[PDB]
This record gives sequence, structure tokens and C-alpha cells, in this order.
Amino acid sequence: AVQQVRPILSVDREEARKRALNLYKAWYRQIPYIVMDYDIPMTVEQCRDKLREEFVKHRNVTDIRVIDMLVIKGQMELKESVEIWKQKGHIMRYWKESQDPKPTDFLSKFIQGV
Amino acid sequence: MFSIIFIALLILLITTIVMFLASILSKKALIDREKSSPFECGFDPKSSSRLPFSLRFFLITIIFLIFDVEIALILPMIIIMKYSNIMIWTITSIIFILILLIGLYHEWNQGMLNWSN
Repeated sequence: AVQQVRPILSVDREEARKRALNLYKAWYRQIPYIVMDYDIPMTVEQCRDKLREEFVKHRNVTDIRVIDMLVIKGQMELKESVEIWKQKGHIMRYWKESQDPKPTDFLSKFIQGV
Repeated sequence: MFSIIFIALLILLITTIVMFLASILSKKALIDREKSSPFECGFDPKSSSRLPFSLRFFLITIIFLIFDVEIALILPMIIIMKYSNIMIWTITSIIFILILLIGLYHEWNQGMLNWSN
């Protein structure tokens, strides 16, 4: 079920990690600047914590190509935060603080509607 | 003079009183985190925004000072012209202006305002 297809950037899973971890470097190194530049509530530790979870967001990615794109997205978002194109609203977006975590257990769902 | 001094003090006091008065006449509002940000066309201000001081504006103002002082030298010509000896007043003043022109025209051929940057 294999296909002999073009690459994008990374030719092997290890190069993929090499690229993926490079991004993790830029983001870790950037966090303090954004805490200063963007006047938002978030603090360095929380921003670091979210960065960890947000990589964990997709741990079981497998395809070399898919993981390459995820890194391509990150390098973009890095630059948009590195330079201050984004806005305090845009950067906080990662927390989703407007909506309360909706009910999850069956009764709370049942008693609160579909 | 002090007639002038007192009038200026009176005006300044009346001026500050007016602005002091307007400061109470204008209604107050509860302060806001964002109402007191620098205006950058509605998109978040960047880092400190303190402009670079690598520029020429001091250079132009230095040209100002040179000509500003030179202006000082030539101010009194109006009054002394009736008293001073005419050769000395004539030649002395004429070479002032002549040197200024030559400095200017020599400096156009230099063209220092047309900087590369």
C-alpha cells in the first residue's frame, strides 16, 4: 500500500524530528519576548506549559510528510509571533478562555441538552 | 521690562487657570487599560518605538547654529552704519556676505544635502 511520491522537505523520520525540534527551539526561545511585547495576562511558565501540550496535541502523527507540514505551519506562526504582526487577541487564542469547558459526563450532557 | 515680566506672569497664570478649569469641567471616565495606549492606527504598538538617533537632523540644526551665530554677528550693522567709518563698515560687511555666498555655492557643488542616506 506504498506510493513512490515526491518529498516536501524531510526525507526520513529523523530529519523530520530534526526540523520539528528546531522549531521547538525557536518557540522556547521566543516565549519571553512575547511575554514582554504582548501585554496579555499569560506568564512565561504557562506559555511554556502550553507549548509542551500543544506539541503533544499531535504525538501519534506518523507520516513523514504530515509531520513536515505541521512544522511548516509552526515556522510560520513562529515568525508571526517573532515579529509582532499578531495581536494580543490572536496570541491568547491558544487558551480558549471565552467558553467554559462544556459538560462531558453523560448526565451533564443529558441534563444540559445535545 | 518688568512691566513686560508682570504681564507675562499674569497671562501664564490666567492660562493655567483656564486649563485648570477645563480639567474640572470635562467629565471623568473610569480608566481603561487600552484607552491609554499609543495611537498606531489601531494595531498594537511595536517595541519601545523610541526612534533611532542615527540620522542627520542634528547635522541640519548644526548648520542652523553656524548661520544662527553668523546672523548674530551681522545684526548690529543697522545701527553702527551711521557711526562707523565707512570703508571699514563697507568692506567688512561686504566680505561677510561674500564669504557666505562662496561657502554656499562651494557647498552646492559639494551638494551635502543630497546624501546617499
